[PDB]
Amino acid sequence: PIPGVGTYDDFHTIDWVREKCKDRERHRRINSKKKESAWEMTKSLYDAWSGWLVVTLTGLASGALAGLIDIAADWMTDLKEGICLSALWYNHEQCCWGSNETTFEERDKCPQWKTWAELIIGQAEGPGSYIMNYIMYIFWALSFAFLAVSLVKVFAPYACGSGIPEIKTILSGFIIRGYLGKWTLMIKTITLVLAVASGLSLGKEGPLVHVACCCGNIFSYLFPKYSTNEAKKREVLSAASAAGVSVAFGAPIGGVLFSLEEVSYYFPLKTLWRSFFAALVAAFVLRSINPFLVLFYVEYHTPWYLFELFPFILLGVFGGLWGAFFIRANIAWCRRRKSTKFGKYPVLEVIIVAAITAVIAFPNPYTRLNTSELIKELFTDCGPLESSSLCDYRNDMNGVYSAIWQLCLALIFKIIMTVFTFGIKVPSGLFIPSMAIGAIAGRIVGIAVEQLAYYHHDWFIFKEWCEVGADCITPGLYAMVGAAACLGGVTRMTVSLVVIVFELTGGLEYIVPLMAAVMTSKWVGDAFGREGIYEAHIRLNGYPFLDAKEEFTHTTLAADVMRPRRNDPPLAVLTQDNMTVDDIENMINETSYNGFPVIMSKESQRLVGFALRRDLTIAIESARKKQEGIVGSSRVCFAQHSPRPLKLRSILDMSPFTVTDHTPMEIVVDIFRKLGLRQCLVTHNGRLLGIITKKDILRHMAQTANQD
Amino acid sequence: PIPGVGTYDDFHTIDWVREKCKDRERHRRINSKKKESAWEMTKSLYDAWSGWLVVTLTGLASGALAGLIDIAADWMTDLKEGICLSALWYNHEQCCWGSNETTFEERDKCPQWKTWAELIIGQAEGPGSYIMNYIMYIFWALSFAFLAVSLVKVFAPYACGSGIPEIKTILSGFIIRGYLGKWTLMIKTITLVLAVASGLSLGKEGPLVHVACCCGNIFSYLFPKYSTNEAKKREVLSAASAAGVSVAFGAPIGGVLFSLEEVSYYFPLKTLWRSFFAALVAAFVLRSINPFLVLFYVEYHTPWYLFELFPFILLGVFGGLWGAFFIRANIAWCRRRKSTKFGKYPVLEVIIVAAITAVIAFPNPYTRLNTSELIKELFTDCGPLESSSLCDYRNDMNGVYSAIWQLCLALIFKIIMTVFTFGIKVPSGLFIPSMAIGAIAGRIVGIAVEQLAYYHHDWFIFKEWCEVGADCITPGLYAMVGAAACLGGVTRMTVSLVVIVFELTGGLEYIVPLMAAVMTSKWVGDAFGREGIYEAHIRLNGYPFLDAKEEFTHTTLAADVMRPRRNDPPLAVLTQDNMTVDDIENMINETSYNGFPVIMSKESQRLVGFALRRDLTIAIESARKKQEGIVGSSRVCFAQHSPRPLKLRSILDMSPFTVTDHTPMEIVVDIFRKLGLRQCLVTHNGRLLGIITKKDILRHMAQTANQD
Amino acid sequence: SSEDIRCKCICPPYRNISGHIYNQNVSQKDCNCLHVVEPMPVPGHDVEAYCLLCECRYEERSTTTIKVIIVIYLSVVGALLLYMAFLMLVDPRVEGAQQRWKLQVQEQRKTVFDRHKMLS
Amino acid sequence: SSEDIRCKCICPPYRNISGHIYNQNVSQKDCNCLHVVEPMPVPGHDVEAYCLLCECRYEERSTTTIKVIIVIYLSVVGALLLYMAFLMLVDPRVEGAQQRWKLQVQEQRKTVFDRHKMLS
Ligand SMILES: CC(C)CCC[C@@H](C)[C@H]1CC[C@H]2[C@@H]3CC=C4C[C@@H](O)CC[C@]4(C)[C@H]3CC[C@]12C
Ligand SMILES: CC(C)CCC[C@@H](C)[C@H]1CC[C@H]2[C@@H]3CC=C4C[C@@H](O)CC[C@]4(C)[C@H]3CC[C@]12C
Ligand SMILES: CC(C)CCC[C@@H](C)[C@H]1CC[C@H]2[C@@H]3CC=C4C[C@@H](O)CC[C@]4(C)[C@H]3CC[C@]12C
Ligand SMILES: CC(C)CCC[C@@H](C)[C@H]1CC[C@H]2[C@@H]3CC=C4C[C@@H](O)CC[C@]4(C)[C@H]3CC[C@]12C
Ligand SMILES: [Cl-]
Ligand SMILES: [Cl-]
Ligand SMILES: [Cl-]
Ligand SMILES: [Cl-]
Repeated sequence: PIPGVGTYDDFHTIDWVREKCKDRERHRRINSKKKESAWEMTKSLYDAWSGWLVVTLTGLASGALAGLIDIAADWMTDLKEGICLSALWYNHEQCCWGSNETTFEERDKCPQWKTWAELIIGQAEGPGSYIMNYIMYIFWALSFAFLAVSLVKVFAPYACGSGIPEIKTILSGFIIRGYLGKWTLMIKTITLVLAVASGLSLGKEGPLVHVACCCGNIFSYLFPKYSTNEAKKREVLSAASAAGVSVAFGAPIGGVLFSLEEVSYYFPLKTLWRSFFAALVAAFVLRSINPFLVLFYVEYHTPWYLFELFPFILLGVFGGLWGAFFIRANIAWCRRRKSTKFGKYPVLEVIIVAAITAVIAFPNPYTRLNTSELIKELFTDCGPLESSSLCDYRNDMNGVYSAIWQLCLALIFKIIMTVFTFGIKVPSGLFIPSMAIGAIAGRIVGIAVEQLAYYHHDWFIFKEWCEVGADCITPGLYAMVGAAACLGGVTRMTVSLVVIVFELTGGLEYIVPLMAAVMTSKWVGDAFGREGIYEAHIRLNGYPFLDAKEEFTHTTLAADVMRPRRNDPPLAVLTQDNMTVDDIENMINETSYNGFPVIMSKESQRLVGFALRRDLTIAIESARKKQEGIVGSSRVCFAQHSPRPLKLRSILDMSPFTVTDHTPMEIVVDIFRKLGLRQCLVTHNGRLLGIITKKDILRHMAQTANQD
Repeated sequence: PIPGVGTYDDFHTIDWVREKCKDRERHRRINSKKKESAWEMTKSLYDAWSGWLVVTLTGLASGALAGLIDIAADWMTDLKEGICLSALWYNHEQCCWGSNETTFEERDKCPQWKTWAELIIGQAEGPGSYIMNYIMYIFWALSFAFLAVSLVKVFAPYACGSGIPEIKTILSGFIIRGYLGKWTLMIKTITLVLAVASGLSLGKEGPLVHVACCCGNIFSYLFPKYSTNEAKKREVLSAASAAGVSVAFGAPIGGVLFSLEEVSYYFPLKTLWRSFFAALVAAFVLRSINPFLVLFYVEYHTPWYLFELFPFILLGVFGGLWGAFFIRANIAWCRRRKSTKFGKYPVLEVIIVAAITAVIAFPNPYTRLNTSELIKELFTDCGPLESSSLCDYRNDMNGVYSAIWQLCLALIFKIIMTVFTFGIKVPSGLFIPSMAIGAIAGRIVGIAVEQLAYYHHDWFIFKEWCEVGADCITPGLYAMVGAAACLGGVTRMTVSLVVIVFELTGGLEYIVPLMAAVMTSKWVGDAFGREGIYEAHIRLNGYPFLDAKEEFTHTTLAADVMRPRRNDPPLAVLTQDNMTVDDIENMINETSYNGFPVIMSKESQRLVGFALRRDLTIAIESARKKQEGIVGSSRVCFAQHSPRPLKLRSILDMSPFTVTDHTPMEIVVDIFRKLGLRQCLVTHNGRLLGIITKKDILRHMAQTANQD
Repeated sequence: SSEDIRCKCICPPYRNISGHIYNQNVSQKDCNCLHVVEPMPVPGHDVEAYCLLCECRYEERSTTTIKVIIVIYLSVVGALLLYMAFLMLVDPRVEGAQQRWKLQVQEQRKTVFDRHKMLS
Repeated sequence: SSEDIRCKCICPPYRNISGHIYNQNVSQKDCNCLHVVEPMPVPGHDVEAYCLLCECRYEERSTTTIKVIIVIYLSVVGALLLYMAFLMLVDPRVEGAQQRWKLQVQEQRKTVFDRHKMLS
């Protein structure tokens, strides 16, 4: 065929049927030449193993990048607190790792690590030291945020945000050139570490998926099968997303489930195993780099009791209640950024948000602590070996009020800041903030339950289930349940979320609680809206995304969505013969239609095929270059084989999808979703009457939603 | 509409589009009446929660039945060995559970449990005692097999076989009335225990899915939404299958993955969480009954080393090599049962197979031991606490030859007997025999590797990876890898299998080995055929199953598959008007067509709709009963509103799927698979030319396969 | 119940004394090496080492559950066998369902055993 | 390396003596309560009780991996900053791709920041 045929412009949807046709044609061509020569056999073998090789490379790259990002973020987050002069490349934990000056009260206290006050003022303690630590923390947060936003803006503007919504749109057939490119990969890799160091209310777990999605895309250029076909490239992208989730949470099964449930519009059977293998390889790479078998390991000796489900369900009620609120809040803010004037100053907005976050976080120990480290601490149980402040009250009698107040203040601060942090022009993840909020809520609930059980053990439930004066209630489990509930409420993921939490915890004994909590949260979220945060952002950005939930009215019919309608003039049509190249070029230039139907005759209106505008222009230009005399006067004939008429039957889709005008849109939407059609041709009495494009369906659904 | 419209005959495929249309119409009707009255609101609330209630009931029933089946099978399997006179209801382990006469050498030795020789002959040891034990074991196996086969034949002979192939066919839209009924449920529940007790080379894990699939079906009759719609019922069946796998292996995540990957042709997003919840509930029920947190718990202290992957891959080579062989062997036998004369004597065949199995199994201790118990023993590591014969050699120096010979004999016996056992007319599972074969192979490989490492520690690989004179090699892990490889080779499941094995083991540190082994096995199996054992049995039974793997030739077009063709007369067509009821009845009786197209006129051949034969006859009979004077002379008009003509527009599909004759079958198959169409109407120039039914596609694919 | 619970340990062969087993009915807090093993062959200085070498586990079983499950399964099997015998010997809205099921099972039994090929 | 490995352990407060920490660089076999704790405050009869109460762990870290990752990340960040400075100050087949990417980045920067709305 003519070079460039079958390609698409930026910000356009792909035709899955045509992609499958091209893939099958290429497979036939490759397999036909296998017997021709040994080199052809080797090429065919490479083509067969192209999927395995690309998934392996994507997993390796994702694991390496995740390990590097984690290590760099851990190293930089402690630069705000102080510096290790002896080894500038060691964070607070690593600098104090091998020091014998440690103390039981302070595990990370050793003379090697010097706080900024000691570096400049020269005193480790005192009002001046505290003031200088405050100022240096603020300055470092501002510097990191400014560097991240500047790098995002200058080099890869697409690196901002989690990227899960855009990945969801892309995997549905949308095209965003440069989103999954090398520049975006590098810039997001650097800026994720920078933003996590800045201390903003965001995470690097969810965004890592984008990183993975980038790597595979790049690797898709090393294999012609996946470089030339968009559907195969999107399958590779789904595998990359699974690997990214796996490295983010160390949950290969959870990553595969997330890919299947959230981001993959189409998930063939082979993609399941390919994604699983890629995720496993990436997890192996991370385990061979980062450790220096679970991240949020927990040890709840007491098995969870049945009555504890009731508090857990309560956490679910919270998890949804915040979730929906966030969806109502963040979007309300994000839309404002797209409508008000503060969106014209992204760098200033990021700097101000970082300033506020650091200023309000430094005074409170929980907020100052890293969000991932805060979740780690909240997930641990209280015991004689531990010396966390949260457990102080337990050691005092068995201040609880002070700890509860601090936790509540941290929860309020994180809830308020996550709304203003998500959507800014830096790589921002929603998993870590939501998990931290839910963990704080669950820790508070568990502390309350423990206090009730200890002080009121006379109650029949506690006495029967719990031995008097026993540590049956584990606040760590409550924090885990709260984190899972909040994540489910904000994202609405149900099975992938539970499996990811279980893998990131390693505890299979708490599957039933988590699930239940998640369920509750989801339902509560669905009470205030069935759209998740990612889907809400997709709608806000106006991406052409079609979801199974969206449905049309029963009365609506195909005739009500046909493009020609009444006011619009007759839809562009190409005659089979007796038509000049100049006419085709003029029609292409005049109209923005993605494609044009072809009819036997203007009066007959008997359908022949569909000619895409891009293919039309590419073929016309290539024919003009190759063959002399094509000056626009030569006629163009689409019929099967002096003027040397141009032959355009190759670029013609001889089997355009056709539906009847009386067919309800209820079935048209189902056809579009299942088959991934880009356009359908509504016919009546065997002739062409109109065209219904995926854009028309999306516009109708958006209008109906706006009316609501 | 007329009562009975929308139903299907036995052994027919459902139209998924029509089922979705009916479901949406019912949803509209239910939601429209919500404001009418409070009782309507309660009915709507019940309808909304119908899915949750049905999945909960299915999970509870599946868990209870799985626990009962497991306990009964465990109790009966030991009846062959002996009896506990003091408590006839205790197996060998339970009878000796609280006895102080136990010994270190014999854990299950106590005077309460009396072997049949002691009961009759009166001596626990001696040639006469051994002979009598042999005879009684054979007699009990024969009695159990005869009772199982007789119960299957008399009451619910659909209970034979695993049921996974038939479940796969049903979930694709096929209808088998009575397969998932109450009689089948009860008979399979009893006969699974009976067959497992008989000692035949089969399992009760895979077949349990059928049990679950039955329960939900019954519960689907308690909810109108799922009782009236076939697609919703099949979603409930998918959830039931997930719960069944979960109870079989204690793997709710594994059960969901198996449902998604193997048995569910269509798996909506909601079905994922519904199946997960049902599986979790069923696992909870099983954990609340059977224990009296993992079944095949293992303790491999030494972490798996990288070089151990190479032996594991070898096991994969075995796993596939046997797998394909089994697919080539069992089918070759099964086809013979359908072609030779020994299939006319199912009871005799079952009795003979049980006789041979018991006779050859009793002499060898491993074969005599229960297959599940054999897998349990093989999965354990060797240590000072254990006293298994397999580890005797390790205690002797650190007879290995005797243990290896016994394991090889057991492997050969199981491999030979599984071919002749699968397919007989009793509930037979393939998971347990395949896992046992793979476990024996892996145990042999691990013993060989341990011997090589200990005797030849000078090798650089062993010396570097393993400390000299250390128990780095764990034969239990090798047995687990071999079992996983064999199961993957025989079933070709990739991710669901790995997750099921991990959950049934509880060890997350061995995900990478298992996966790799599975991959190898699958590839090796794919080298000798891409069809699994379940798909092979589906093809052997001739069920109308369409798979994504099957594809047509490029040259093939729709015109080559249209029903009318050339030799066949013109396809039946109904005129819009000027047509009598007698003509319609005569056409219905004469032709076996599932449906008839409707044209405006015979000459015009302008399509109007599609009238299903069942709906046609039901409507005609109902109209005759309701309205007097319909004696066949009255004309039938399908057009929109003295003879009182019958109105049949309600039963007419006003939007029958239409394709062009030039459209390649490559796209027709994709449309049929994605949309689950039951028929398509091939048209040319806007008129009706032919009909392509799913039966035609299946027949063409079967013919092409037969030619190969 | 005394039957439901037990506590037993297994000791691997230590020096001269071979491995041994000891079981008794006690509570969890009583279940330990020193209490369960009485007398203990090992000498005074090796008593503690023997305790580490040995492993005592406290277990509980639900005898009532196994009882009930076995009883109900046996009753169901006996009822099924009696009904089968009645069908083959005695027989030659509930009744209507019974005869409809009889016809259905006859037809589907013909499909399964007689032919094995119910292709549609 | 002495930096890569350590063995440290933590004892909770026992009676009068409060909880304490002790770390030292030894191999796995040496890492134990008696060896690590020197001297041990607890009296003779309570020495073993203190050892059970205390928890000792041997750990190993890959300092080289952290070093290399930090160095490469810092070098990449510095190179990116220098290239940015060159772009804003100095600038006012590889080259062709460079200007094509410059036009592309101008476009996407206009799209993401100036408007925030690329609806297609
Ligand atoms: C083209 C892309 C996919 C290649 C990416 C290769 C990456 C994954 C490779 C390059 C260098 C590798 C590392 C090199 C050395 C070691 C030390 C060893 O004790 C564990 C593995 C580990 C930590 C490797 C992990 C994988 C690694 C990071
Ligand atoms: C209509 C169908 C779905 C109902 C099925 C209900 C089943 C699942 C119910 C009925 C009786 C129940 C059991 C009754 C008593 C006990 C003892 C308790 O210590 C643990 C739960 C356990 C073991 C229950 C498990 C669930 C159970 C088996
Ligand atoms: C097909 C299945 C369900 C039938 C199971 C019934 C079994 C358990 C029955 C059948 C025959 C029975 C035996 C028949 C006779 C005796 C002698 C008596 O002094 C003690 C019980 C004893 C030893 C019985 C034990 C239980 C027994 C083995
Ligand atoms: C944006 C990111 C990547 C930049 C990171 C650079 C950091 C690590 C640099 C910037 C300024 C540096 C400090 C500048 C001056 C001194 C004084 C010297 O006697 C010891 C090192 C010390 C204390 C440096 C430590 C490292 C330091 C904090
Ligand atoms: Cl995140
Ligand atoms: Cl995110
Ligand atoms: Cl099985
Ligand atoms: Cl099976």
